[PDB]
Amino acid sequence: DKPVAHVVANPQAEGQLQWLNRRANALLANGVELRDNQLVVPSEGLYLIYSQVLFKGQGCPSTHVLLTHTISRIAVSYQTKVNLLSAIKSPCQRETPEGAEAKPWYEPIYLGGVFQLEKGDRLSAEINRPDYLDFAESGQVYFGIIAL
Amino acid sequence: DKPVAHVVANPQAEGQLQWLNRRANALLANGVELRDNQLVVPSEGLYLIYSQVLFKGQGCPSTHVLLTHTISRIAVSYQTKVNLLSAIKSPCQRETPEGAEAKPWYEPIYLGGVFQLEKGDRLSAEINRPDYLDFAESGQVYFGIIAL
Amino acid sequence: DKPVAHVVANPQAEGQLQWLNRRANALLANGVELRDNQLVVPSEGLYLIYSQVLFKGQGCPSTHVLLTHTISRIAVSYQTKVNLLSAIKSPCQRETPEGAEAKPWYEPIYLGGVFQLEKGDRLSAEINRPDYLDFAESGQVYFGIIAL
Amino acid sequence: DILLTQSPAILSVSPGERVSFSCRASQFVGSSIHWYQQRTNGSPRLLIKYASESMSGIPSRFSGSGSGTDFTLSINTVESEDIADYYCQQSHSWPFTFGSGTNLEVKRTVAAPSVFIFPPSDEQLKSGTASVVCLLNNFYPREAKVQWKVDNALQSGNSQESVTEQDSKDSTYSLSSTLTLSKADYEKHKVYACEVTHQGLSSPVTKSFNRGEC
Amino acid sequence: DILLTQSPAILSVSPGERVSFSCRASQFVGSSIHWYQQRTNGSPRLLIKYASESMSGIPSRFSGSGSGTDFTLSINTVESEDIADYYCQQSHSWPFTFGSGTNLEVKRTVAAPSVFIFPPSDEQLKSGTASVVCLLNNFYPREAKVQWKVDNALQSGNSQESVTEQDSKDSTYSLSSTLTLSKADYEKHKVYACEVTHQGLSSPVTKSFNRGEC
Amino acid sequence: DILLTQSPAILSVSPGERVSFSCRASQFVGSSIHWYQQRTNGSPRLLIKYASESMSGIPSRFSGSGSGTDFTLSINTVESEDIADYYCQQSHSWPFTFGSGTNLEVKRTVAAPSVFIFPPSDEQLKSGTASVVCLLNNFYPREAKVQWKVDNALQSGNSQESVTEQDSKDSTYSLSSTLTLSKADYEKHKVYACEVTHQGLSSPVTKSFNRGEC
Amino acid sequence: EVKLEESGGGLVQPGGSMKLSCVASGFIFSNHWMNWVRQSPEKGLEWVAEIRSKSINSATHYAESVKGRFTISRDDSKSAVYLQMTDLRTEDTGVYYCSRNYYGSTYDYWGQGTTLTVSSASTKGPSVFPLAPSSKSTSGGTAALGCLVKDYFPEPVTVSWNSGALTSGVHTFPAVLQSSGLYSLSSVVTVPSSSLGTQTYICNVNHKPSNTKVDKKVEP
Amino acid sequence: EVKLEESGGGLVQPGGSMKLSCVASGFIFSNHWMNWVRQSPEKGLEWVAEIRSKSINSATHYAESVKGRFTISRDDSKSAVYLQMTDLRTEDTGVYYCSRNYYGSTYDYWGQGTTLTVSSASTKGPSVFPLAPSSKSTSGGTAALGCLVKDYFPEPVTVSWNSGALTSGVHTFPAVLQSSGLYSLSSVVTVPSSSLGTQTYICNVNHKPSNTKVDKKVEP
Amino acid sequence: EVKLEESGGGLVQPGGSMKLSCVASGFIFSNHWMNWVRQSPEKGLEWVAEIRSKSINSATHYAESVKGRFTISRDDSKSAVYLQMTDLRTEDTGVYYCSRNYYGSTYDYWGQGTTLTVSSASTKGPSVFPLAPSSKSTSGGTAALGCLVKDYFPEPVTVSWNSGALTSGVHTFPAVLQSSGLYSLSSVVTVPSSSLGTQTYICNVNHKPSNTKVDKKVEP
Repeated sequence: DKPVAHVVANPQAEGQLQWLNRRANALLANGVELRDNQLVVPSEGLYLIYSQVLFKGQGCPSTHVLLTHTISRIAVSYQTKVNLLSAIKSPCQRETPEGAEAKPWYEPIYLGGVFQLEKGDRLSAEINRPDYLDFAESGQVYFGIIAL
Repeated sequence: DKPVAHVVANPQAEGQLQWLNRRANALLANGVELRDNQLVVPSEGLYLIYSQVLFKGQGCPSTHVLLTHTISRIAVSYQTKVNLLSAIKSPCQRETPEGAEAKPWYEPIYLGGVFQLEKGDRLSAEINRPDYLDFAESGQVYFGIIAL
Repeated sequence: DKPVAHVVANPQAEGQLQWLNRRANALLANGVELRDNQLVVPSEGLYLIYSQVLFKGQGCPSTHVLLTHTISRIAVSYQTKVNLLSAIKSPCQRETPEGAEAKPWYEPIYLGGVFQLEKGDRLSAEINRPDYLDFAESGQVYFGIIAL
Repeated sequence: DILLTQSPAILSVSPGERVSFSCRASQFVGSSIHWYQQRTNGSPRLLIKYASESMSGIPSRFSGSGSGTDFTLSINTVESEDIADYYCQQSHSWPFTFGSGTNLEVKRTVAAPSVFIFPPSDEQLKSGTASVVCLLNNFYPREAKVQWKVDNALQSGNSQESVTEQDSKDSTYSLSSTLTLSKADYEKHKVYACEVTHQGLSSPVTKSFNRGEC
Repeated sequence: DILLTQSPAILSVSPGERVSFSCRASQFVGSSIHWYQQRTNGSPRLLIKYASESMSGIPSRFSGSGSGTDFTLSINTVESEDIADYYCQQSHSWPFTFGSGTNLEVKRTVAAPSVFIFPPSDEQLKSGTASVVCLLNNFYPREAKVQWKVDNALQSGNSQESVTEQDSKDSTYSLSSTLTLSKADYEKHKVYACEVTHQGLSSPVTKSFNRGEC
Repeated sequence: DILLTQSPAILSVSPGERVSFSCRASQFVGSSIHWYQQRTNGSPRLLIKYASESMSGIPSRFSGSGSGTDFTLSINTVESEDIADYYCQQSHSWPFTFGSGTNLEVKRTVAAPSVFIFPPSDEQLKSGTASVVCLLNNFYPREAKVQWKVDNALQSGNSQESVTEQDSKDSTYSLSSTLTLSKADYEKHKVYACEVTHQGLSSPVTKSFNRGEC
Repeated sequence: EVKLEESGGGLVQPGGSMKLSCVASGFIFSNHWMNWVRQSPEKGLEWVAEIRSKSINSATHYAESVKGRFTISRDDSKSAVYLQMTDLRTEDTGVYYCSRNYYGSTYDYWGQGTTLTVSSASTKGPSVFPLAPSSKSTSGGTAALGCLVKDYFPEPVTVSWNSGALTSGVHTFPAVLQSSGLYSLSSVVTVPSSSLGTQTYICNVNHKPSNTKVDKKVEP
Repeated sequence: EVKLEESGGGLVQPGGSMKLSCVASGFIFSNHWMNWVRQSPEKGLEWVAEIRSKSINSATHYAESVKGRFTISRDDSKSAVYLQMTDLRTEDTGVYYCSRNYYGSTYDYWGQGTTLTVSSASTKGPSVFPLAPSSKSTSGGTAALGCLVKDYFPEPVTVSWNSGALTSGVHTFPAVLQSSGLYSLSSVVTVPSSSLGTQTYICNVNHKPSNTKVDKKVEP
Repeated sequence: EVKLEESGGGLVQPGGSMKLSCVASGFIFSNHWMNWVRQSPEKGLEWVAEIRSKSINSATHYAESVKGRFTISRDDSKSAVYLQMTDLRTEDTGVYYCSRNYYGSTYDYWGQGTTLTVSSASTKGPSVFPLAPSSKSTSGGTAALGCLVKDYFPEPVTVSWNSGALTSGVHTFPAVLQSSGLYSLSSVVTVPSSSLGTQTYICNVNHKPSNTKVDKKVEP
């Protein structure tokens, strides 16, 4: 049984992306630990690494509004943060005119790939706008890895 | 050889998302069955589960237009439907003004993750708007799982 | 150790999507070769195949602007190009009015699935607009496969 | 194939007051809920779109709200011209579906029915059949009882009633009760009575006539 | 690097009629196809953008359609002012590419060429060379044959022709045929004839002159 | 939680010239950088939004640019009315954060301080305390030195200074220096002197008074 | 306005066919998605079929319940939409509305509906009797008169008064199904006794399914 | 304009509570996201909390530094936002600004701030002394006069002149903290000697934290 | 309008360099993407290079066929775009158009083109002969006269009539390549015989590649 994780967002969290290890359809086993909102890899080897965030925003102050999602590695040795996977989305669009009330919008982002990882490596899935995090339903926000 | 599926949309279907098991670049082998548009898992274990739908819509009646994509599990025991993976997209934007004719738009959605599944579990990839399903070319709509 | 690749875009490339085999967090090992911007599979078997492109465009001449991303197979025998994975996105939106200056936008696309491949098969991840390719930071553009 | 529940199915409200209609979706529909009015003998008329946006030409006193699965249509300062069935519709999922509808009754001061009785025409007696018709006109509320007595004999089984939909100018109903008889049995009794009771009557009105008279 | 085919390459149409231009992409281009006119000695002029949207200032009689890979430009009530090459362009894929172009000929009633002949200038005879020039002016259609006879001797190999692009006011062509000779051979014959045949002539016109005269 | 650096923290510029403010983000913020002015005793006022878009009512002489992590606010033809602190703000990441701010001094021709001295009021002498106040008014630049001599004895430790923020009409500063003494020690000396030096004075001005006089 | 006019309903046996038509004005027809929506007391409002714009290819869509039996089409030239129904079922019975859906959202506009009755029973026109105004029994000073529209099939009949002019005071009761399997109904109006002598009161009953068209003059 | 008016600041002991209020006009209040932003010399500008629109549910957001201690709320009816602070800390000390953020971007509008001083020290009003205009020592022809606003706590005090009328020539110096732990400050104005005899010069010192309100008339 | 004016073409040997210029007016130049597009009979229209706006950094783009040989640049101050060509090839020969592409779509506007001839052959100006109007041979009443523009290199030459005034009736034939390797061409005009005596007919031949500029007066 291979090192495996599939954690989800904390619904009872607070304009915050906080990974929860223990729910109904998640995984934290075979040596992978959740540690400071980071997945810690037990052994060395090839991992599939993936994540999805769903943003529900409201209003479009500008076309320049950006959503970001990024998975980063912190090697035990180096100890510095490196981006493995990363995407940016501009969800707007037009610009809500004023006197105009803001309308909701939905944007999902998905990241995923395979990487050679080292024992004791840390991994984090981070967004720029946790205030726009939507986890009002399950399956919408999640972070995972399996060793192959 | 591990339980594996990669089914696609039925092109000759009808404002309908119907999974087809038998084409050129798909898979249905090692115990996985297609059953009522649901993938049925043969044995227990860790599965990667993934899906993509591509929507081609036309016109934007409102900013509130939503596209949804969701993968759900139905355990043999419980027998109730649970969302494993789920995303929502708002493809509009502006609002086609009237007297104005509607313009086409494209939105893809991708879902995917790893889960512990039970023998006899059912899995379904469902959308809210099959009338907007685009499979005029191959590789655009698909549902899959492999046991690891 | 299984056939594995995870290549990235050439930053020092030229309105061009050119896959680079040798960086810090990529992979080209166990028989997979990079050959004419195509991944060449060593042995037969089940592969996970995935890719992400990030487009940074500017201006919206029309609602009809399309971004495409597609993974295709070329079997040694047949020798013809077939689409395995494919998505289209319309990033606009509105139409920059004239006298109006163009504004930047970001659109990511992700593709990924599992397929039965043959020894000597070629695989390519291609976009329609390399002029809009954003790799100003790492983790933004990438192509990969692992044998399972 | 999303299911929409509109309960309660009936609402009844005094003029001036505010009424609220419920629409519940069996699943998430975002804000893709639309509201319609359907007057008597009319087609549906779109009032509100996407939960809360009112269409133009629609009176300000109409508003909507809700999101996710629970939605409301509201009319304040209700007036008889609002008498209709109201349906909700979702456009989140294909195919588009409708609620069963809620009926609006705008209340009114009590109004006793003006009772009329029509003896069967001769032209109908030719053909060997007698239809005797009692009209309860413009009463409120909708609860009434009609009775047939033929030569003071209380009838049973040989009449049918039809009630109108509430009138949108004067907020009343009307009901017709038809006693149907063979030209034979008809010609064998003299006095036919329709005996209507109703909240606005301190004691039952009865209209009657004598076979072959006037 | 998307390839665009424009076949047929030539179209020829009577005034008033409707013409259609074909543009086919070797791959999907959505609706990112644009159309251009290029008149003689002119630069390309954008007519339609994104398959079907006409630019302003562009005559209503121009329209386009198509989507995916097959597209059409249409002009109805064609008029000579439409005489041009027409190119399509895709902007779906980088780099942007163009079709080879279709030429439009607007037909006209038959018109025989007015023939003129020019004996070589003296100034050119100094330098020891003789250019004899025959002008076929404003004829329709473009098919003509020119012949040189020097002292009734039919020539061969020593002339070149140049034809104009169809004129956009009067729908005709013109052609020049130039017989070139050494001042020597020239001065050794007397009568030079240009013999033009054309559909509008019941029998061949021939203009001629005598070396050193008038 | 993105960090914004505004260095230099102070800028000083002659009127008419162009000034530039630096704002650097510790991480990518796209173009979600906004600029604010905060005058003395004022709240922040939004000048530019999203790197370069100026708000209405904002003078044309204000512009911004930058993208990714390096941004600039520019005022050309600077004028004293521009004297303020300037802050940048990012809205790319939650929570929104601000820079430490850059202060703008608009230079001015040299101006020596008009010196005034105030002997302690009697009402304050009741309570057994003496505050002796020296006012350096409207000078430029901000560098000044004040000195207390009591009966020609140079003081130490028993005074505090307070300087104003640059004035936005006349570009000067003012400074107050307060010598504080026990009613006792105060009543035991006669002549209190404030001795101010400043670039605009060829030799130090000193104002003084005699305890109990005038 | 914006008008939708549907037609072509009536009675058909089970298994039969019937074509419905709708003509549109007041918007750019070729742009818009035309729909059929039917309504019955049992089932309420039910979307039947959509035909989208040229730009989409036709793009036709059918309710599961009519897939393979019904065919929707349009003639953009005539501003027309059609519903060709085949292999008709009892359940298909109802009022059918032409309607525009606004680009996949709201049903913008509705016609006034046309009625389909799928049934083996035979057409049968109504016989109109007068309900004559009484004299002393007229709770003065208001008089009540009517028409009995009896034994017909199928629904509907349309009753007028004074060929359109007489609108106020009129109650045309909901039809009722008698055990005989036919429909009876009354249309009453209340008027001034005063005008009884001077005004002419005619009911104009019409029952298209049988080309019946009666005009009972009602008087004392 | 567009106005924001905050109030309710003052002194509190550590651990204490205090409620802040802000009233808005000049935009559709129920639409917009209201914020508190505080400012201190040490820390500069610091976002504190946001309350978004009804449409979002309230959607409240707090800075890490006040999570669980502060509560933001709104009364859309009154066009009001509130900040209820509890378990107050020394660091919480600062000027608090009501402010609108425009749908997750710019701080559109700001109030004029209200001051919170979290401290165990006791309130203490100021004593106002006159700095009387000299006679010969007035670098003619301009005269200097003032008010000494001495020994008070905590900040701030507000000094006026002529109850509002006298604005030009006025320098109210930044308050200074004496070793005694209290605040001293002077407000000077410079005027024509000419007007000394004919004009009346009054400073209006106000120190809300102690309900002190002095009006020293200053004269030679 | 909106004007684009390109210049700087002419003859170069293989391997040579040449700089092209384009000046723009009638739109906000700094906003827009400027392009070079060339045209040849063999190859038709061919996109060469793009230079995008400041906001993008320059963002330069080259056709595969000129990568590393050509350099595009702009001077937003002058409203100018440049194409610096080096290591020129025979194939690079063609008419080069300055052009705006509208934010990655359509080529909005085009200059009038400038011609590049890459060739080892030497410049050679034309010699202009008069084609004199005949007398009796003028299919009355219309007269034909011309200029023979003979033996020149390379293309193009521009022939005028009456220094601009005489436009109607004019056919300047496509140049033809003689076996001698040079270009011949005729420009004819047809006029009233009537005006032969009273009107002055001059052809204005110009051949920039050799600074040749002839003005043959044509007469009987």
